Amino acid sequence: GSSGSSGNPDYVEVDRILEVAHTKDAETGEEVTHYLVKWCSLPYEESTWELEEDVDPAKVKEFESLQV
Repeated sequence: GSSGSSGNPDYVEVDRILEVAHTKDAETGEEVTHYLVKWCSLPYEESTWELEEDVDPAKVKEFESLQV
């Protein structure tokens, strides 16, 4: 973490989860599940997929509830 410099190092303002993708690393063989973080605050064009880790677990539950 940053010692203390004006302006946050990142915006954790997630709106919702668009879609989830399951990828498999081609180095060791570990399952890598990616979660498309939907943060309106940021421009769509900048749509990224933060690893399940970075993506809070709670938010994951909500998304699931929607899809049976």
